[PDB]
Amino acid sequence: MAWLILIIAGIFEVVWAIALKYSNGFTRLIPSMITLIGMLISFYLLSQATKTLPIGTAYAIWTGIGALGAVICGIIFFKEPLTALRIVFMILLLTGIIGLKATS
Amino acid sequence: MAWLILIIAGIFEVVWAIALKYSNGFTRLIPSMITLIGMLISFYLLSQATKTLPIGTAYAIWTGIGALGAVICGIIFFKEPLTALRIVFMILLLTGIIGLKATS
Amino acid sequence: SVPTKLEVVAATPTSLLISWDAGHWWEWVTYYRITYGETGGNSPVQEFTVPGYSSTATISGLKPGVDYTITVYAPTSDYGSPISINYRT
Amino acid sequence: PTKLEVVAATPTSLLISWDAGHWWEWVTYYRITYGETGGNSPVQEFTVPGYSSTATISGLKPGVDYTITVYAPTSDYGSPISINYRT
Repeated sequence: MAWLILIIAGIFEVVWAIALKYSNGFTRLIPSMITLIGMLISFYLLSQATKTLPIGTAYAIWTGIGALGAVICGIIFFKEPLTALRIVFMILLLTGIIGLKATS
Repeated sequence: MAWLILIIAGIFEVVWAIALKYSNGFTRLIPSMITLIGMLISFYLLSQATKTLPIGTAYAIWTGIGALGAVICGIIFFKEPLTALRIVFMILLLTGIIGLKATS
Repeated sequence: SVPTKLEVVAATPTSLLISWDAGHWWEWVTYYRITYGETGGNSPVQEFTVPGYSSTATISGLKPGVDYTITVYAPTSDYGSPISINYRT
Repeated sequence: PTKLEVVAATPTSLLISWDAGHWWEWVTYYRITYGETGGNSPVQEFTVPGYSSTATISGLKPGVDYTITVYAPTSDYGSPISINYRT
């Protein structure tokens, strides 16, 4: 369960990360709202997951889901350049996450 | 000097990570309080160093300090597991994170 | 681009109920700032703000018979030009 | 928490206080419930931020015996404190 909460927290991490830039100086309502919500959810879920999971693993996997989703969305919705370097980095990230969950 | 405030933002990242661990799911006041203030220090200190510096290297070093210090202070403070598999997959996850942030 | 269509919905010798067109959902701002003052030349205007989800605003405490200028601003100059009207109470 | 006193009281309201502890025992919010000591109904409940050690129960019927309890966020702390009191 705590791992599923971590996954969802990273998802919301990237949602509020993108909604932040879609807000202006925190001045576009609908983006800003989404940022404020996505934050409050994300961190809350993090605070829940950290109750049962070690803080290093939890922080790392939360950050990693955030970054992996950030790059996935950047490529797909932002015309971002897809390097083979980026592919090997994504592979390293997923390998780390999966192995960490498998060494529980 | 903008490098140094980036280092300090990365340190406050670890600070609020450890405080969030201590807050037992955001229930113990003071850890929670340390978690919230230490957050927007880190988020603020970053945006300043991010002004001078390249966003990629800045984010890579920021989350690198954050995650590595989280793992280290976790195995220290909370006697979190120090396995060879855990350090290996943590290395993989952190290198993937740092690489994806050094690119984008 | 925002806001649009500033007009006095209702009016009384002392109060004016004004409204505007916040725009499309992607144009909605987090707040508007409203400024009302004697259309003459006394610079201490009166000012307040309104949450971005509100499209109307009431304005009390006006001297009867005077002509006031009323301005609505978005948070930043990004979104458009501030719009303003004149009205005698 | 501990030490649930009724600081002040009028016919229609009580002022209550409790000992939070110090520093590490503090919590982010306390939860105060209150209701007629007998008579079913439900109970009323509200929540106060964990930095304040006082609370104000209002809108009570005069002469009735209410019961008031204060809860920490979880049971992993210092157990729920409870008192009775007539207005």
